[PDB]
Amino acid sequence: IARTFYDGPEKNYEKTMAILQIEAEKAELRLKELEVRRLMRARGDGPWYQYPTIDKALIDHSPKTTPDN
Amino acid sequence: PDSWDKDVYPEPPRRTPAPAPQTSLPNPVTYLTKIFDLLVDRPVTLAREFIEQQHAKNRYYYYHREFRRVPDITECEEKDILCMFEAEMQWRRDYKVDQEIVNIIQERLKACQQREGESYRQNCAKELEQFTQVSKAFQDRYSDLGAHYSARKCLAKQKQRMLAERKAAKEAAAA
Ligand SMILES: CCCCCCCCCCCCCCCCC[C@@H](O)O[C@H](CO[C@H](O)CCCCCCCCCCCCCCC)COP(=O)(O)OCC[N+](C)(C)C
Repeated sequence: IARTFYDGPEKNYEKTMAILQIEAEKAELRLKELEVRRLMRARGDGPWYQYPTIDKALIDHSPKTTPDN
Repeated sequence: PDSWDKDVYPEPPRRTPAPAPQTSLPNPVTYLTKIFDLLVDRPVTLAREFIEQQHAKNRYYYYHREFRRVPDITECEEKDILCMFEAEMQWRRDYKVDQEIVNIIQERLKACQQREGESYRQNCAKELEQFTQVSKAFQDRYSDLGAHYSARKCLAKQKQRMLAERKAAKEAAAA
């Protein structure tokens, strides 16, 4: 029965080790992402949460019919 | 027989007396024993002889599995899942081996109580004391862990006990 239907314990053991590593990495990545989102939303210095401002390319820098703009 | 270790499963030298008949009457037990022997024990023995003749022709063996010693839960850092996994598997195997040790000691105790007859209260004191020592140790290690036990909870229990013992010894030294 053991020869025909199953494997040794080392296979399940090391598959479990691989599964555990994947899951623990995913967990720490999730926590880190939550912290990064908190900081990027509070500070606005990150690539995320960039709210539009006015394009400076719309300003007209030509003499404006009076000297003081 | 020699199949099992007589050091783990010991028994006394098995003193039995010799028959000292006191009457001319025939003992029906011995006649019944001869009848039983020559009607039951000889055919069974022959059948077993044939069975073992067929067994010897095809002889194959199996091997007890040996497990290395990996680092335990004390030398795993807090979030290292692989060290924790191997330590927890090792702790579980050790828990199973300790259960079997207590089982062996209990088997000794029971065999002694049965064997010693009317004198079990005095003749099985060493077996009882041995069980008491083993039971105390096993209780300290695993009792009150609950279901969902783990090596970390066993370590926390040990550390609590060690703190209490250290503080007791320290205040005894001030006495
Ligand atoms: C010797 C006589 C006395 C003792 C009898 C022993 C009893 C054993 C027979 C009972 C059958 C066992 C039930 C099947 C469960 C096993 C399912 C699965 O685990 O088996 C797979 C293997 O497949 C097997 O073939 C299972 C198929 C069994 C299907 C049963 C169907 C029987 C129906 C009977 C119909 C008969 C004719 C009908 C006439 C109308 C494993 O997949 P695999 O990927 O390998 O895993 C890797 C393991 N390796 C490395 C060892 C290869």
